[PDB]
Amino acid sequence: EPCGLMNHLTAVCEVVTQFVYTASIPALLCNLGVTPIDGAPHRSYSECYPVLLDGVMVGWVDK
Amino acid sequence: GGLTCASAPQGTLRILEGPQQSLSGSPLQPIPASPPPQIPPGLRPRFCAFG
Repeated sequence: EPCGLMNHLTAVCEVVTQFVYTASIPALLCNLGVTPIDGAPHRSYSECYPVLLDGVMVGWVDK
Repeated sequence: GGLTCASAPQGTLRILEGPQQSLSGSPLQPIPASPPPQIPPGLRPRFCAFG
C-alpha cells in the first residue's frame, strides 16, 4: 500500500535548509537587463519574460 | 519656474553591465571516466588438490 508514496532520497540529493537574505539580488538583476515593473522595457511586452525572485515580482527582461 | 512641457523622446539608451566574457573555457572540462577494473597482478593458484 505505501508504494509510490514513501519515496527515499538519492545519495547526492540534499534539502536546502540554510536561510539567506535576498537584498542585493534585485539591484543586481536591474544592473543586468531586468527593466523593472514601473519603467517601460525597450521592446514591447509579449517579447519580455516575467522575473520572479522568490515570490516577489521584479521586472521584465527583454527576450 | 513654470516648468513647461517638451516633445517626445526619440530613443532610450539602456546602459547595462556587459556579458561575462572569458568565463567559460573553449574546451570543456568533464569528470574523467572511472577506470574499468583490472585483473590484479600477482594472481596464482594457492589451492593445491589434497593428497
